[PDB]
Amino acid sequence: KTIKVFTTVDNTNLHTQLVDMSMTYGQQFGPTYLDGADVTKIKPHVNHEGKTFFVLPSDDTLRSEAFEYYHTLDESFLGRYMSALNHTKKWKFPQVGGLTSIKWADNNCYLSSVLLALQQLEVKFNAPALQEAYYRARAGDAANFCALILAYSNKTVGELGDVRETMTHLLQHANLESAKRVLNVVCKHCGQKTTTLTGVEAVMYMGTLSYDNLKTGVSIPCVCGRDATQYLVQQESSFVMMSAPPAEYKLQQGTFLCANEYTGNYQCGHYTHITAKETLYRIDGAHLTKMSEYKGPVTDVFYKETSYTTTI
Ligand SMILES: C[C@H](c1cccc2ccccc12)N1CCC(C(=O)NCc2cccc(F)c2)CC1
Ligand SMILES: [Zn+2]
Repeated sequence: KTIKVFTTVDNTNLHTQLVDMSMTYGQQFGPTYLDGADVTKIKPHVNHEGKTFFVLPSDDTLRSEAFEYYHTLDESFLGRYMSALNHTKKWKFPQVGGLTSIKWADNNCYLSSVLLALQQLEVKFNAPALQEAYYRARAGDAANFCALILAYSNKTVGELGDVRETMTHLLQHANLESAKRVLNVVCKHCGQKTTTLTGVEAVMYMGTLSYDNLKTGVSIPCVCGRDATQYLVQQESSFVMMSAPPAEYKLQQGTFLCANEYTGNYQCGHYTHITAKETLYRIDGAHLTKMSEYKGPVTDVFYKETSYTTTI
C-alpha cells in the first residue's frame, strides 16, 4: 500500500515522502517522531496520510536545512532538543510582573532567570530556531525556547544549572557582531597595557557585580608582582552582564536593569530574579514579591548600555 507523508528537521521545509505499507519508520526514516512520540519503531497507519514527521538529518539536504535553522553541526542536538521538548511542553508559563516566567518544576529556576533577563535586554539571536522560539516565548509560548536553551547548553530537564554558564552558550548565538570592550591593565611598576575584547567577553565579565567598579578599577593578584588594576576605557553594547560568586550585595532602584540571586551552596540552591520597575520586583517562578531595596546573595547583575568612553 502507498501512503503520502511529510518529513522535516526545521518545521519550515516539509518534504513529501512515500512510506512503505509494511516496515516501520526507523528503517525508512531513521529516528522519527510525530508530536514528540518516538514512533521510530512504530508501524505506519493510514490516518497518518497527510501529516508531518520530525526526523534526523539523514541526507545532505536535511543536514543543510538543520544547520541553517539551528546553526549547529552537532548530530546529538536534535534528539536532545526533542527529549527536552517532551517535558518543557508540560511546563507553565505565567505572566509575572509583565514578563513571561516559568512555574517551578524540574529545577528550572535557572531557566526562568535566563528567560526573564533576556526579555529585558536589547538582544536578538542569529540562529532562526532561537529567534523564532524566543518571539513565541515573549508571548507566553516558551516551551520550545526552553527546550532549545537546554539543547544548546548541553543540559537535561531536571538538572540544576548555572545562569552565567547558560548565557555563555546562548550569547554565542546572539547579535554581538558589533560589540566591543576595551580594558586597561595598569600597574604601579610593571607597566601599562591595553586589551580589546569582542564577542561574548565584550558583554560578560566575571569577578564583580558592580559596573561602576569595572569603570573605576578592579583589583587582581598580579603576574609580575603586586597590584594590577583593570579598568574600562570603552564599551560599545546594548547591555553588560556582571557576575561573581554569590555574595551579599545591595540592589537599589535606578542603578541596574535586573539581577539574579542564588541562595544555597554550589551543589544545591535556588535562583530568583530581581527586576527594577516602579519598585523592585522579585520573581520566583510563578511568585512575585515587591520591595524598595534588596540585600542578599546576588550573583549576576545586568545594566543597560549604549556607548561608554572613559574619563581616565
Ligand atoms: C551561581 C552559582 C555559583 C557560581 C559561581 C561560583 C559559586 C561559588 C559558590 C556557590 C555558588 C556559586 N552556581 C549556580 C548553579 C549551580 C549548579 O548548577 N549546581 C548543580 C550541581 C549538581 C551537582 C554537583 C555540582 F557541583 C553542581 C552551580 C553554581
Ligand atoms: Zn603588572
